[PDB]
Amino acid sequence: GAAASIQTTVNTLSERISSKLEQEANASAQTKCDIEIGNFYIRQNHGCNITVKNMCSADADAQLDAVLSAATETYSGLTPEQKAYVPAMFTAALNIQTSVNTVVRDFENYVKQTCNSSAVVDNKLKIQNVIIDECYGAPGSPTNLEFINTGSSKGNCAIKALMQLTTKATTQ
Amino acid sequence: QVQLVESGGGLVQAGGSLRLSCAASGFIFHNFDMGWYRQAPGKEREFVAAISDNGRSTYYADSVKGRFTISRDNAKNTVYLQMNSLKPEDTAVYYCAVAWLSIPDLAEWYDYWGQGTQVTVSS
Repeated sequence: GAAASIQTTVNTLSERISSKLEQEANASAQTKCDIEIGNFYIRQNHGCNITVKNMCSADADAQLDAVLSAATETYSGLTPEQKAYVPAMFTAALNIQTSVNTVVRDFENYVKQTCNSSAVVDNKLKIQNVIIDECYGAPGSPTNLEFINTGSSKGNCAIKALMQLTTKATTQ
Repeated sequence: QVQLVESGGGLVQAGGSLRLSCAASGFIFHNFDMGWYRQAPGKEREFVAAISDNGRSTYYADSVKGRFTISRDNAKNTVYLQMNSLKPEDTAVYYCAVAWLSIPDLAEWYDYWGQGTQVTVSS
Protein backbone atom coordinates (compact mmCIF):
# COMPACT_ATOMS: atom_id res chain seq x y z
CA GLY A 1 0.00 0.00 0.00
CA ALA A 2 3.13 2.09 0.16
CA ALA A 3 3.59 2.11 -3.63
CA ALA A 4 -0.06 2.99 -4.22
CA SER A 5 0.34 6.21 -2.21
CA ILE A 6 3.03 7.37 -4.68
CA GLN A 7 1.39 6.02 -7.87
CA THR A 8 -1.82 7.79 -6.91
CA THR A 9 0.25 10.92 -6.18
CA VAL A 10 1.74 10.71 -9.72
CA ASN A 11 -1.69 10.25 -11.41
CA THR A 12 -3.10 13.06 -9.23
CA LEU A 13 -0.11 15.12 -10.31
CA SER A 14 -0.67 14.45 -14.02
CA GLU A 15 -4.36 15.35 -13.73
CA ARG A 16 -3.55 18.60 -11.95
CA ILE A 17 -0.99 19.46 -14.68
CA SER A 18 -3.16 18.79 -17.74
CA SER A 19 -5.94 20.71 -15.95
CA LYS A 20 -4.04 23.69 -14.51
CA LEU A 21 -2.65 24.08 -18.06
CA GLU A 22 -6.03 24.62 -19.79
CA GLN A 23 -7.54 26.47 -16.79
CA GLU A 24 -4.53 28.75 -16.01
CA ALA A 25 -3.13 28.84 -19.58
CA ASN A 26 -5.02 28.72 -22.88
CA ALA A 27 -3.87 25.09 -23.39
CA SER A 28 -5.74 22.53 -25.52
CA ALA A 29 -5.04 18.96 -26.74
CA GLN A 30 -5.32 20.37 -30.27
CA THR A 31 -3.28 23.56 -29.77
CA LYS A 32 -0.07 23.65 -31.81
CA CYS A 33 3.17 22.92 -29.93
CA ASP A 34 6.07 25.35 -30.55
CA ILE A 35 8.36 22.40 -29.62
CA GLU A 36 7.11 18.81 -30.01
CA ILE A 37 8.45 15.90 -27.95
CA GLY A 38 9.87 13.31 -30.33
CA ASN A 39 10.98 10.53 -27.97
CA PHE A 40 10.76 9.60 -24.30
CA TYR A 41 13.42 7.14 -23.06
CA ILE A 42 14.17 5.96 -19.53
CA ARG A 43 17.70 4.71 -18.95
CA GLN A 44 16.70 2.03 -16.36
CA ASN A 45 12.94 1.49 -16.92
CA HIS A 46 11.77 -1.03 -14.31
CA GLY A 47 7.99 -0.70 -14.80
CA CYS A 48 7.08 2.88 -15.77
CA ASN A 49 4.66 3.29 -18.68
CA ILE A 50 5.88 6.37 -20.60
CA THR A 51 3.33 8.53 -22.46
CA VAL A 52 3.55 11.99 -24.08
CA LYS A 53 0.39 14.11 -24.10
CA ASN A 54 0.71 17.47 -25.87
CA MET A 55 -1.35 20.08 -23.95
CA CYS A 56 0.34 23.08 -25.55
CA SER A 57 -0.36 26.84 -25.30
CA ALA A 58 1.76 29.98 -26.03
CA ASP A 59 2.10 31.80 -22.67
CA ALA A 60 5.11 29.97 -21.13
CA ASP A 61 5.17 31.99 -17.88
CA ALA A 62 1.57 30.88 -17.26
CA GLN A 63 2.50 27.38 -18.34
CA LEU A 64 5.22 27.69 -15.65
CA ASP A 65 3.40 29.13 -12.69
CA ALA A 66 0.50 26.83 -13.63
CA VAL A 67 2.65 23.71 -13.30
CA LEU A 68 4.06 25.23 -10.12
CA SER A 69 0.40 25.34 -9.05
CA ALA A 70 -0.20 21.66 -9.78
CA ALA A 71 2.85 20.63 -7.70
CA THR A 72 2.18 22.74 -4.57
CA GLU A 73 -1.40 21.46 -4.83
CA THR A 74 -0.51 17.74 -5.09
CA TYR A 75 1.99 18.35 -2.24
CA SER A 76 -0.26 19.63 0.57
CA GLY A 77 -3.17 17.35 -0.49
CA LEU A 78 -0.81 14.56 0.52
CA THR A 79 -0.47 13.30 4.09
CA PRO A 80 2.15 15.19 6.14
CA GLU A 81 3.42 11.68 6.84
CA GLN A 82 3.95 11.48 3.06
CA LYS A 83 4.90 15.16 2.50
CA ALA A 84 7.68 14.13 4.95
CA TYR A 85 9.26 11.99 2.17
CA VAL A 86 9.63 14.85 -0.39
CA PRO A 87 12.77 16.51 1.16
CA ALA A 88 14.90 13.46 0.29
CA MET A 89 13.48 13.31 -3.28
CA PHE A 90 14.68 16.92 -3.54
CA THR A 91 18.28 16.20 -2.63
CA ALA A 92 18.05 12.89 -4.49
CA ALA A 93 16.79 14.46 -7.71
CA LEU A 94 18.11 18.02 -7.61
CA ASN A 95 21.08 17.99 -5.13
CA ILE A 96 19.33 20.82 -3.21
CA GLN A 97 18.47 21.61 0.48
CA THR A 98 15.63 19.54 1.99
CA SER A 99 12.95 20.70 4.51
CA VAL A 100 9.29 19.51 4.72
CA ASN A 101 7.84 23.01 5.52
CA THR A 102 9.78 25.28 3.07
CA VAL A 103 10.02 22.84 0.07
CA VAL A 104 7.25 24.45 -2.02
CA ARG A 105 9.48 27.56 -1.93
CA ASP A 106 12.59 25.51 -2.78
CA PHE A 107 11.08 24.13 -6.02
CA GLU A 108 9.80 27.63 -6.84
CA ASN A 109 13.25 29.26 -6.51
CA TYR A 110 14.80 26.49 -8.68
CA VAL A 111 12.37 26.53 -11.59
CA LYS A 112 12.08 30.33 -11.46
CA GLN A 113 15.91 30.36 -11.88
CA THR A 114 16.56 27.27 -14.05
CA CYS A 115 13.58 27.24 -16.36
CA ASN A 116 14.21 30.99 -16.72
CA SER A 117 17.84 30.34 -17.82
CA SER A 118 18.70 31.36 -21.39
CA ALA A 119 20.36 28.02 -22.19
CA VAL A 120 16.92 26.55 -21.35
CA VAL A 121 14.44 29.28 -22.52
CA ASP A 122 16.39 29.95 -25.71
CA ASN A 123 16.81 26.34 -26.92
CA LYS A 124 13.88 25.87 -29.32
CA LEU A 125 14.75 22.65 -31.24
CA LYS A 126 11.31 21.82 -32.76
CA ILE A 127 11.89 18.08 -32.07
CA GLN A 128 13.39 17.61 -28.59
CA ASN A 129 13.72 14.27 -26.75
CA VAL A 130 13.28 13.71 -22.99
CA ILE A 131 15.38 11.20 -21.03
CA ILE A 132 15.21 10.19 -17.37
CA ASP A 133 17.70 7.97 -15.50
CA GLU A 134 15.71 5.44 -13.44
CA CYS A 135 12.00 4.83 -13.01
CA TYR A 136 10.30 2.01 -11.11
CA GLY A 137 7.00 0.18 -10.75
CA ALA A 138 5.04 -1.88 -8.28
CA PRO A 139 5.56 -5.63 -8.95
CA GLY A 140 2.10 -6.12 -10.25
CA SER A 141 1.49 -2.42 -11.06
CA PRO A 142 3.17 -0.01 -13.52
CA THR A 143 3.85 3.58 -12.57
CA ASN A 144 2.11 5.55 -15.31
CA LEU A 145 4.07 8.71 -16.20
CA GLU A 146 2.65 11.12 -18.76
CA PHE A 147 5.09 13.70 -20.11
CA ILE A 148 2.57 16.42 -20.79
CA ASN A 149 3.87 18.74 -23.50
CA THR A 150 3.61 22.53 -23.35
CA GLY A 151 5.44 23.52 -26.55
CA SER A 152 7.59 26.22 -25.01
CA SER A 153 11.05 25.26 -23.76
CA LYS A 154 10.29 27.01 -20.46
CA GLY A 155 7.17 24.96 -19.81
CA ASN A 156 8.73 21.63 -20.71
CA CYS A 157 11.59 22.55 -18.36
CA ALA A 158 9.28 22.79 -15.36
CA ILE A 159 7.59 19.52 -16.43
CA LYS A 160 11.00 17.76 -16.33
CA ALA A 161 11.99 19.03 -12.88
CA LEU A 162 8.75 17.52 -11.55
CA MET A 163 9.46 14.31 -13.50
CA GLN A 164 12.72 14.18 -11.62
CA LEU A 165 10.95 14.60 -8.29
CA THR A 166 8.34 12.05 -9.46
CA THR A 167 10.82 9.45 -10.84
CA LYS A 168 12.98 10.02 -7.71
CA ALA A 169 10.08 8.90 -5.51
CA THR A 170 9.39 5.74 -7.53
CA THR A 171 12.63 4.51 -5.95
CA GLN A 172 10.24 3.99 -2.94
CA GLN B 1 32.12 7.32 -17.12
CA VAL B 2 30.24 9.73 -19.39
CA GLN B 3 32.91 12.02 -20.86
CA LEU B 4 32.39 14.83 -23.35
CA VAL B 5 35.57 16.49 -24.60
CA GLU B 6 35.70 19.77 -26.56
CA SER B 7 38.57 20.84 -28.80
CA GLY B 8 39.31 23.05 -31.78
CA GLY B 9 39.45 26.54 -30.23
CA GLY B 10 42.09 29.31 -30.12
CA LEU B 11 42.87 32.76 -31.58
CA VAL B 12 41.48 33.86 -34.96
CA GLN B 13 41.23 37.43 -36.29
CA ALA B 14 37.66 38.87 -36.50
CA GLY B 15 35.77 37.81 -39.62
CA GLY B 16 37.60 34.48 -39.41
CA SER B 17 36.44 30.86 -39.20
CA LEU B 18 36.94 28.00 -36.72
CA ARG B 19 35.67 24.43 -36.60
CA LEU B 20 34.84 23.25 -33.08
CA SER B 21 34.63 19.56 -32.25
CA CYS B 22 33.19 17.62 -29.26
CA ALA B 23 34.22 13.96 -28.73
CA ALA B 24 31.54 11.90 -26.94
CA SER B 25 32.11 8.80 -24.83
CA GLY B 26 30.18 7.10 -22.01
CA PHE B 27 26.70 6.72 -23.50
CA ILE B 28 24.59 5.97 -26.59
CA PHE B 29 25.17 9.36 -28.34
CA HIS B 30 23.00 8.73 -31.40
CA ASN B 31 20.19 8.85 -28.87
CA PHE B 32 21.02 12.33 -27.64
CA ASP B 33 20.02 15.79 -28.77
CA MET B 34 23.10 17.95 -28.13
CA GLY B 35 23.90 21.62 -27.89
CA TRP B 36 26.69 24.10 -28.04
CA TYR B 37 26.55 26.73 -25.29
CA ARG B 38 29.09 29.40 -24.26
CA GLN B 39 30.03 31.41 -21.14
CA ALA B 40 32.11 34.61 -21.41
CA PRO B 41 33.86 36.47 -18.57
CA GLY B 42 31.09 38.07 -16.49
CA LYS B 43 28.15 36.94 -18.62
CA GLU B 44 26.16 33.85 -17.65
CA ARG B 45 26.07 30.82 -19.98
CA GLU B 46 24.31 31.36 -23.34
CA PHE B 47 22.60 28.83 -25.67
CA VAL B 48 24.28 28.89 -29.10
CA ALA B 49 23.39 25.81 -31.20
CA ALA B 50 21.22 22.70 -30.99
CA ILE B 51 21.30 19.45 -32.95
CA SER B 52 18.67 16.70 -32.89
CA ASP B 53 19.86 13.19 -31.93
CA ASN B 54 19.83 12.23 -35.62
CA GLY B 55 20.85 15.65 -36.93
CA ARG B 56 17.83 16.54 -38.96
CA SER B 57 16.63 19.38 -36.67
CA THR B 58 18.87 22.24 -35.59
CA TYR B 59 18.44 25.56 -33.75
CA TYR B 60 20.64 28.67 -33.34
CA ALA B 61 20.69 31.65 -30.99
CA ASP B 62 19.57 34.92 -32.61
CA SER B 63 23.06 36.49 -32.30
CA VAL B 64 24.89 33.66 -34.17
CA LYS B 65 22.21 32.76 -36.76
CA GLY B 66 23.69 32.60 -40.27
CA ARG B 67 27.30 32.66 -38.99
CA PHE B 68 27.20 29.43 -36.90
CA THR B 69 26.48 25.81 -37.85
CA ILE B 70 26.01 22.83 -35.53
CA SER B 71 26.43 19.25 -36.76
CA ARG B 72 27.14 15.69 -35.71
CA ASP B 73 28.92 12.54 -36.85
CA ASN B 74 26.88 9.70 -35.22
CA ALA B 75 29.60 7.27 -36.42
CA LYS B 76 32.47 9.17 -34.75
CA ASN B 77 30.23 10.27 -31.80
CA THR B 78 31.12 13.90 -32.30
CA VAL B 79 29.44 17.35 -32.58
CA TYR B 80 30.93 20.22 -34.57
CA LEU B 81 30.27 23.93 -34.29
CA GLN B 82 31.36 25.51 -37.59
CA MET B 83 32.04 29.16 -36.61
CA ASN B 84 32.34 31.75 -39.44
CA SER B 85 32.52 35.55 -39.47
CA LEU B 86 33.56 35.61 -35.83
CA LYS B 87 33.41 38.86 -33.81
CA PRO B 88 35.30 39.83 -30.63
CA GLU B 89 31.86 39.35 -28.97
CA ASP B 90 32.07 35.58 -29.66
CA THR B 91 35.18 35.35 -27.43
CA ALA B 92 34.18 32.78 -24.77
CA VAL B 93 34.52 29.29 -23.28
CA TYR B 94 32.47 26.96 -25.50
CA TYR B 95 30.69 23.85 -24.16
CA CYS B 96 28.98 20.96 -25.90
CA ALA B 97 26.43 19.58 -23.53
CA VAL B 98 23.28 17.54 -23.62
CA ALA B 99 20.03 19.35 -24.41
CA TRP B 100 18.39 19.95 -20.99
CA LEU B 101 15.10 18.00 -21.50
CA SER B 102 17.40 15.14 -22.58
CA ILE B 103 19.61 15.16 -19.41
CA PRO B 104 19.15 11.93 -17.42
CA ASP B 105 19.71 13.39 -13.91
CA LEU B 106 19.46 17.11 -12.99
CA ALA B 107 21.50 16.51 -9.78
CA GLU B 108 24.60 15.46 -11.79
CA TRP B 109 23.95 17.77 -14.81
CA TYR B 110 27.71 18.49 -14.97
CA ASP B 111 28.33 14.91 -16.20
CA TYR B 112 26.59 15.91 -19.48
CA TRP B 113 28.61 19.11 -19.74
CA GLY B 114 32.10 19.16 -21.25
CA GLN B 115 34.89 21.24 -19.72
CA GLY B 116 35.11 23.70 -22.61
CA THR B 117 37.45 25.02 -25.29
CA GLN B 118 38.20 28.75 -25.49
CA VAL B 119 37.91 31.15 -28.43
CA THR B 120 39.46 34.65 -28.51
CA VAL B 121 38.45 36.48 -31.71
CA SER B 122 40.51 39.68 -31.86
CA SER B 123 40.06 43.04 -33.64
